[PDB]
Amino acid sequence: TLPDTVDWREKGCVTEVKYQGSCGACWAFSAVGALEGQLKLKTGKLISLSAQNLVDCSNEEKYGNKGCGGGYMTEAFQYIIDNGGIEADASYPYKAMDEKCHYNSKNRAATCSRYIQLPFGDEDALKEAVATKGPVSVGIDASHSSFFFYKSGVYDDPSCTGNVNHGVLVVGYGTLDGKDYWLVKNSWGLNFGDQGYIRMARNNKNHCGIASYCSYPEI
Ligand SMILES: *C(=N)CNC(=O)[C@@H]1C[C@@H](S(=O)(=O)c2ccccc2)C[C@H]1C(=O)N1CCOCC1
Repeated sequence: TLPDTVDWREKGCVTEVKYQGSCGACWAFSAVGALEGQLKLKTGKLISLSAQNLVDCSNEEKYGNKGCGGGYMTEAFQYIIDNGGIEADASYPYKAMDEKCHYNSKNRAATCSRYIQLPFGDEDALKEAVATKGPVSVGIDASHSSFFFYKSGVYDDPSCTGNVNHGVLVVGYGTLDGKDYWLVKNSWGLNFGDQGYIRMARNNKNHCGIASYCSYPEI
């Protein structure tokens, strides 16, 4: 049986909530968050990895990422594979701007060997990954004003669609007052949601397309 409740924060696998600013780098934060979880599970050490490294160095047609113009978590993972590593946020800090790539292999802090995508729209498969693998990068439809009015409980706006536009991190799941949810880490600072987190409806027919583009890296 899978556990009825999972929270990777309680296992020390989730870093502090970040603030992406005006730069559309949610995809890079999602990607590093997933890798951070893996790095902790492999090494026992929890370290913020460099979203800026992704923004600066994967901004090319090769990857189809566009720095602050947006990108894809799986292509971030591919960049890390191709590049042989990624720096920590400490040596490559977040500027919220597209800049020249200055990755340096001597500050490598994590690697990626491969990544895994889950089947489109499969909430059961996302539950399994989250319970057995770690935090999972997902795309959601976060285009509705209600997403940002949310403060507590479980977000289940009927205006939500399956057309995803933002990368976030699922760090757990459970059931709150009878409503199944996904525990989502965003990258809009602590004043977003509930200290940077939002519970989104789970098992409601792929609500906000949360199960539509799920991935996680393997160290
Ligand atoms: C975040 N702050 C800005 N949004 C993005 O970067 C999104 C995230 C991904 S997705 O997860 O929404 C997605 C969409 C479609 C198929 C698979 C995943 C897409 C990305 C985005 O807006 N773009 C559009 C411009 O080109 C780069 C990707």
